[PDB]
Amino acid sequence: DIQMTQSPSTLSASVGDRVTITCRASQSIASWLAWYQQKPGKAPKLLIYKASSLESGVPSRFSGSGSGTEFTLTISSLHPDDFATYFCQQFTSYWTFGQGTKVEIKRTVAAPSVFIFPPSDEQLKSGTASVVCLLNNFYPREAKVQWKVDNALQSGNSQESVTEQDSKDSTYSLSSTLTLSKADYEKHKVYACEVTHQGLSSPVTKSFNRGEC
Amino acid sequence: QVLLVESGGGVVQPGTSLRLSCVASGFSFSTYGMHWVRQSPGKGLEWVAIIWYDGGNKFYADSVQGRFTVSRDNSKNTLYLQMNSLRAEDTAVYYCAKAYRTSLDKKYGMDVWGQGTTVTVSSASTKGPSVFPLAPSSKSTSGGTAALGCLVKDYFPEPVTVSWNSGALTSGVHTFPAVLQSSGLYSLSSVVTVPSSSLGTQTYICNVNHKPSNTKVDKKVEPKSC
Amino acid sequence: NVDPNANPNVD
Repeated sequence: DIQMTQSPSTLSASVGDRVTITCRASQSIASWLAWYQQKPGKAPKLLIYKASSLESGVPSRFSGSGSGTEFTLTISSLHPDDFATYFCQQFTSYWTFGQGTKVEIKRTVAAPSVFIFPPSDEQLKSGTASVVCLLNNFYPREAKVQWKVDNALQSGNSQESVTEQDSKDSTYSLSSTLTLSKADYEKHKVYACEVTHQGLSSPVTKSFNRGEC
Repeated sequence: QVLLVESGGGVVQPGTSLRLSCVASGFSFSTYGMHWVRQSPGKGLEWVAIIWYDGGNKFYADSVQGRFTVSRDNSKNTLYLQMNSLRAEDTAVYYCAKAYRTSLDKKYGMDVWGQGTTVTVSSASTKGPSVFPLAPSSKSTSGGTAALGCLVKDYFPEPVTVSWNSGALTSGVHTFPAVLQSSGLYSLSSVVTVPSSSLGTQTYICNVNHKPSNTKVDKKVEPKSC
Repeated sequence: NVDPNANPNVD
């Protein structure tokens, strides 16, 4: 019944930056606050216990503060190993966690390369059609992917998948999949995805005509 | 060094029972309280249960009360979580964690967690993937590099392994996280960026393996004339 | 009888 909320949900920063994360408890928890670090595929790791005490092996650049309802985690100088998600946890009344704050690498804006693949002849024979739009190596992660079938905006029939931020060049890649029945797909001509991104001065459309691929 | 090894997770149908184990080493297991914690995309980090060092006092989260029971066997250095009446909302990675060392404090958290074991609850049945090529063409190139790939569609459960040219091709490969469709089935795409000049003289085959269905498919990906 | 957040270890 003690709700922990963190802010921001995503924090973009560079190596060497000083970053701060805030955690807020819906009621007072004194100093019974723990800070955890987690990288994708790995368990959470305790960094700070009882608000301000670093655990053994944690570098001195980490520190925490707060007492009552407002808490803060601070990294004096961001290290390449520090990019991860950070959770706070109260341990006075059961154990409840915040929703996490992802510390993400902030690089210069990179426009995506947009590619489109028509459905395979094998799949079309089976009775369905999948059209795939590929946005490769972009930054930031936010991108608008709009499917248009003869310029009619598609809605509720597409799915997205985003990679983790690349450890080397810090870019994201995204794949959108539009699926229709064979009979629906055969009704229309122009299949296209419109991509809106910060690195594109105006939306970029990749398209093809059915039967001309 | 403290080591916690979860086990017992798997893919099961709703309404069933499943029992996770956590084996401890590198510290005196019989002298510490132990926790069960789970994590899912929908609910985040959720505390599940705690059990006292001697197996007496047990406390449970409201969301598992009446369905899950926690227990331990100190002679085996093992912590247990018996789950009953599993629902889809119980799907998560379940971690085991050791309570913080004794001090003068009156409140206690946790310090070390295990690696985690995955429990997937779903009424879907095992199904092999369909593997369709993502043909390179003029609409998947820009500036001398061409994108191609494979669509691994409508399979259950996770995971599938995807290699290229029997593992000989490892550069430029992007294998996207699988998405759980509203059907209960998963789908993913694996792409690779190659030189445009190579498409005429280099063969590209994606190799997909789905162990739950003993499925393995080799799909040659050929360019399209557009 | 106990606080669930109390010391769960030997004491």
